[PDB]
Amino acid sequence: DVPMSQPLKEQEVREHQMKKERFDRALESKL
Amino acid sequence: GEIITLQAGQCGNHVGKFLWSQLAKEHAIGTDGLSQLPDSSTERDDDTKPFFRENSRNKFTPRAIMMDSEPSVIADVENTFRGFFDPRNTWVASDGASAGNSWANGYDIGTRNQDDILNKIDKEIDSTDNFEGFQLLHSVAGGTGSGLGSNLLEALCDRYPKKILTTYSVFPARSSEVVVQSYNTILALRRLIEDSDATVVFDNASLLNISGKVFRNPNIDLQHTNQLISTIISSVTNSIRFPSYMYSSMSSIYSTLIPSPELHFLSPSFTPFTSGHSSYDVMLDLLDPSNSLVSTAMNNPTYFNVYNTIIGNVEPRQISRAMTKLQQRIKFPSWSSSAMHVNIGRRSPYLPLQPNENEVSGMMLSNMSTVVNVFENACNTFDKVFAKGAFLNNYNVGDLFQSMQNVQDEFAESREVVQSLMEDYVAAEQDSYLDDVLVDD
Amino acid sequence: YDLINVLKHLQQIFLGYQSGHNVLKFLTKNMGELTKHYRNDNNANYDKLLQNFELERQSENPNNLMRQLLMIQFDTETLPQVLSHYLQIYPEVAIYHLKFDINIPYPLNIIISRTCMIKYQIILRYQLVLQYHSRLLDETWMDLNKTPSWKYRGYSHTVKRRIVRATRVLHAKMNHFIKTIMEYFNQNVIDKEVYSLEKCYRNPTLAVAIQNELEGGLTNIMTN
Ligand SMILES: Nc1nc2c(ncn2[C@@H]2O[C@H](COP(=O)(O)OP(=O)(O)O)[C@@H](O)[C@H]2O)c(=O)[nH]1
Repeated sequence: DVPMSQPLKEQEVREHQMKKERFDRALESKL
Repeated sequence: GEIITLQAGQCGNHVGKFLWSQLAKEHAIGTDGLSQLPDSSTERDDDTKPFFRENSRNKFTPRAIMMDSEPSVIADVENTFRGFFDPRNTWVASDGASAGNSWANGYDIGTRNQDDILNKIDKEIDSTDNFEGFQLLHSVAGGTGSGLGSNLLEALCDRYPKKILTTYSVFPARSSEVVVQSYNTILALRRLIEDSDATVVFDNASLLNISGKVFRNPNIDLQHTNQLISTIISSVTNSIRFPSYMYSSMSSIYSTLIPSPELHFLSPSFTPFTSGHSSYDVMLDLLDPSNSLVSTAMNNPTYFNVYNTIIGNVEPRQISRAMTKLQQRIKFPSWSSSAMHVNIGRRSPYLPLQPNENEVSGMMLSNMSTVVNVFENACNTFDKVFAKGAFLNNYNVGDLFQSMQNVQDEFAESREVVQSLMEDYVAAEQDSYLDDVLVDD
Repeated sequence: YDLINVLKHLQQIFLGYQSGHNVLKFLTKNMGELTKHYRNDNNANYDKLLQNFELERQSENPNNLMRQLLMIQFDTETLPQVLSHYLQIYPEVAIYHLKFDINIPYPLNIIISRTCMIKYQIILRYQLVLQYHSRLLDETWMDLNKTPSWKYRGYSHTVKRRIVRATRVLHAKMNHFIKTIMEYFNQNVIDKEVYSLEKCYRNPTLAVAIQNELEGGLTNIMTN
């Protein structure tokens, strides 16, 4: 197989959602 | 934060009535002092307080004083509108007169009756909530400008040393009378330069060039263009009147507009409208000198400071793209690393964006090097005639009356002060002017 | 209920929506004691500021219930200290601990959750502190250009350069940077969220969607 990365937008979107959730969860865990 | 406007002669009062009318319309507050808004609501999204006093009966008058040496001009405004002015706060000259369109004339009225003009000003300040800096409009060379406007700045500096003095300067003589008015301009500038904190210049050419393109009567020059200029001078308070957050006061704006106060005069740029579109283009459209208020041949000037407020159907993505010409087109402030500042929105709700409108309008102002073209006109004119003996010896009133020695010295020293302003516009654009400031430190 | 007016008031309170004169009004007088709290103990006279605020609440609009319900509390932990619990925010490796909150009635509390209030509280504290410092710099500019000692003449070029021009050059750079940040935060962050919420009131069909956007915007602001 070709040693290639999956698509970039999806990688960034996942990072954005994880970052948003990381933030939200910093608060959800107590609130 | 209350503002009181001081209106000098025909300049101040005609533009004033056109402005108060434009504001009467923008706030639906009424040209007769009666709110034009329905009584269906007790809540508002604007702030008329700083410019208009609300009475116990919900009636309104502007926070302004009309200047005393020209009672026929005061009457023009007070009688035409009347219900939207408060004459009881208006000072009228103690002798009912104006001894010529000159510095000596109004200066002498002012120095002789400084206490009386101040008593009217001071008493109105006591009736308001936290007075914010003084707003003055005048013809720099005229009897009410070079004369009384100059005296007001001196009077205000001593009576109100803790307040900001901001003025509006309009273009000097437009005709051969410049061989006289240029002397008045220079004495006036000495006082404007030494006493004001900030100001701006409005060139006749733009009033007329705009007139030629906007009115269907292209023969209009200073009258009627006063309404065009009053829509230009609206951008100054919109962020206060239709409050925003970013730049909501005088002290919060002047530190951004002119960090180095000696170069106190801004160069406005504005797209006129009746009373095109995109944030991208309205911003870019104002970089074009034809929309400037001090138009000249310097299509490649340097800048010390650029600021712009866009009001309307604003699109921040377009603003971001417009920024490309900040980077490509503004000769950099190699001496200070300044950058352009902006503010947005707050269209009057009573003059809303219309259906299918994506238009915006706004004001760009800048502290530009190449603005000498609206000052040198006097500096390099009155002096060649002055050197042959002053041509204003028929205005020997007050200080010019006391001695011919004062006449020649006031004119010469004022020219040197003005020359410093010209020297500062030029010195300021040199990198060497400020590089040594931090290197030798 | 007129939820639109209520949320507009909430935005007026915490996002500074069309509140430039209110933030400056808040700073007026209060800056005098605000500078002392990080230069004092937890026994500091917080009550003086609280009274100034109470007095402002007395001089208030009868319909703006959201302001009537607004209160100030003090923490001992300043923004960077309280914010140390956020995974994306790094701690120092402390100036203001002033915080605002609101007591919300159940018809609204179900919308205005504690999570959103916390996000509103922390966002406003950021906005207030930045405005505070921006204002000190602006008043400093006016002091510079008013005070006779700053308008000296005939001493030397060495001092005109090293004291006056040097002050103005540094001041202007400080001003350009702090103001540009504020402009960004409002123009490209807060305005978008207020705008988005207005879009969501265009004959909305779902209560939840509105609730999700309220939270959405608060996160979009916090993760900037
Ligand atoms: N832009 C503008 N300039 C004016 C107006 N009236 C007079 N001027 C200019 O002001 C200067 C003369 O001042 P003026 O106000 O007429 O004399 P004053 O009454 O003694 O102050 C000249 O430069 C005129 O071109 C006006 O309504 N608009």
